[PDB]
Amino acid sequence: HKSEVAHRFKDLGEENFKALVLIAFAQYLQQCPFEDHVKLVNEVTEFAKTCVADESAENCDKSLHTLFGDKLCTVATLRETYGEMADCCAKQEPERNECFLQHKDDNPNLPRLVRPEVDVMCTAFHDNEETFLKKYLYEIARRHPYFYAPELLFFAKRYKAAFTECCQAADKAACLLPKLDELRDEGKASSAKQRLKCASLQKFGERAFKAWAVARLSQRFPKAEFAEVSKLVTDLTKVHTECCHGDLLECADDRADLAKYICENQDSISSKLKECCEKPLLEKSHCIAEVENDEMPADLPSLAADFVESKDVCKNYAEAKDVFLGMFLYEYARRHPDYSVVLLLRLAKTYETTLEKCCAAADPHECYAKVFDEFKPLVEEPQNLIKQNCELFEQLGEYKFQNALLVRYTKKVPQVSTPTLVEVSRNLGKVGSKCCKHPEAKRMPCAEDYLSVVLNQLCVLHEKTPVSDRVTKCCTESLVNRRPCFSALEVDETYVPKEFNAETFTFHADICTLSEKERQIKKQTALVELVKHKPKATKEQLKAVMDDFAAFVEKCCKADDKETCFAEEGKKLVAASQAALG
Ligand SMILES: CC(=O)C[C@H](c1ccccc1)c1c(O)c2ccccc2oc1=O
Ligand SMILES: CCCCCCCCCCCCCC(=O)O
Ligand SMILES: CCCCCCCCCCCCCC(=O)O
Ligand SMILES: CCCCCCCCCCCCCC(=O)O
Ligand SMILES: CCCCCCCCCCCCCC(=O)O
Ligand SMILES: CCCCCCCCCCCCCC(=O)O
Ligand SMILES: CCCCCCCCCCCCCC(=O)O
Repeated sequence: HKSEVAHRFKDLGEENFKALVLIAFAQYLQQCPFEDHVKLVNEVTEFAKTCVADESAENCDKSLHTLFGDKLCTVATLRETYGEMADCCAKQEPERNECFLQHKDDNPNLPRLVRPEVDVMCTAFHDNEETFLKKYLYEIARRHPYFYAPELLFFAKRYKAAFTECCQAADKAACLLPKLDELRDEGKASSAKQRLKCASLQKFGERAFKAWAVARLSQRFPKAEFAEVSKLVTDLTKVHTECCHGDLLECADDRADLAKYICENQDSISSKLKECCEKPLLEKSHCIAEVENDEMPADLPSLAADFVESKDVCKNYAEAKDVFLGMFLYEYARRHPDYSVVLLLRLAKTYETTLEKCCAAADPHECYAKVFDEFKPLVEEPQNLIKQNCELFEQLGEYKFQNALLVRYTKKVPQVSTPTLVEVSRNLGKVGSKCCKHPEAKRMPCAEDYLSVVLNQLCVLHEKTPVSDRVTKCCTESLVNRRPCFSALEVDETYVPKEFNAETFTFHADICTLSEKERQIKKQTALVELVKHKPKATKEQLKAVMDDFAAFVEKCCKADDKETCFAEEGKKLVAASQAALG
């Protein structure tokens, strides 16, 4: 139209508009105080109301970037607090915004956000609901400069909902706490996937990304024509390139147009897009990106017809390699919603290696005639891992299951830091209780989703303070061999056991007076240290000690003079245990 703000204000709503503007400013001016951002918000909202009333009013013709950039340069302490960034204000708009993007500190040094007591939170919420939500919308956004703004809004509303429901509940904490812990994890996971998708698009390039997308989109929209999926994969590539660059406005419009395109062609893509297409602007694309897989056509041919048997396969492949390979993916992915995306990529990659060496020899048709038998071991490997590990988790519980993984991984990379091992294992455990809950049909996709962030988390840490070549190998390998590389790690035969430290195995009464989470972590910590000291301990020998300890604790956290029990009996435990572990 004639006025951008006016238009955005109208099909967004005053409430949503003010929240997004706050997020946007908090993501650039990460150092300014809350009271300051609220003022800017009010000022931009007022200005916006002016344009809604009269599209010809002053400045209402200016573009969003221009308007956004002029207000940013308004801040007086800009140069004194942000330094270089202030020199951005000296350039012509096109470069000005580009300049601002370059200075968006992805990770500032702000104190960790501490969760206050349920009672102080609930009371604050009742006293002033609005500033309570905005204050935290602000604290989160400033710490996560690249989190796509609208999604952050979606999390804000889920937090408001948890307070509404829980602050009225009889037992506040039993209600609110678990919901908040739930929100945090999903929030941190969403943030990790976002950063990951951008990282991958930079390291491995466009082709790899497009392949991941074709597979993913084909499972989702199995009824769509290949030309339709290619079309969407193309736009999705543009969309994420821009969104990764960090330009919110640019990102938002590309996503909007795409969401618009999909809904208008709704019948030619998926039947399950009905709901999502009914929702308002702000929510369309979010919904679509999360929609359930549609049902695959009941009448689908065998892949071997067009990709193995049919002579002249090499003719179609040489005609246009990636297109053909893309069609392979499309066809294979839409018949297998139960496969993880990387598995599909492994299959596609195997096919490529085959067609490459087979199309350059005597009788092609017979060289690549087998290929589908190449897939079997590839498909079964992740499947066996899934059932083996889920069975085990059903036997032991989440906690005792975490302990098993703990012993297994400490033995494979004893060089890693204990607190790192404890965290990684605990998270591997969660993926276990989250995913083993699903029918075998939705398991592999479930693990892939969660395992991808945990493995990326693991790598980043390790990147900071490297400790094992093996870990570095897997972490720098192709994103398709990442998990398989960690799966292939074997017990470290080299490792020289840590020498005994009396303290490391000394326990007091505090452990009795602690919470579940903290008790476990205390126990789990001693367990990693144990294995590092005697890495040759048998699952049996080890289980023997864990049983004595299990009791030992009990005996002392139920005995009169606890101070000495943990000291007299502790002497015994440690001494005996060492005797049994040689
Ligand atoms: C994590 C996801 O599976 C999101 C999905 C996707 C598919 C292929 C490559 C990357 C991401 C996805 C979107 O990011 C999206 C954004 C705007 C509009 C529609 C969208 O649809 C989608 O399926
Ligand atoms: C999350 C975006 C919306 C802001 C509302 C958050 C309100 C809950 C406050 C708790 C946040 C502290 C994070 C944590 O759980 O450790
Ligand atoms: C438009 C179609 C583009 C898709 C290209 C298909 C390529 C399949 C190869 C598998 C990719 C594995 C990733 C990699 O090795 O880089
Ligand atoms: C200075 C004007 C600030 C305007 C704030 C940006 C507008 C956000 C619109 C996002 C629309 C949702 C699109 C989508 O992701 O599906
Ligand atoms: C499923 C819960 C158990 C936790 C252990 C994860 C086991 C799944 C491993 C398979 C990973 C699928 C991704 C891939 O294809 O490599
Ligand atoms: C904290 C560093 C220790 C590294 C632990 C490796 C993480 C294991 C992830 C691989 C999951 C597949 C399960 C398996 O095959 O073992
Ligand atoms: C040689 C030192 C002997 C002491 C060993 C301490 C035992 C550490 C493992 C504790 C974990 C037990 C598992 C549990 O019951 O939760």
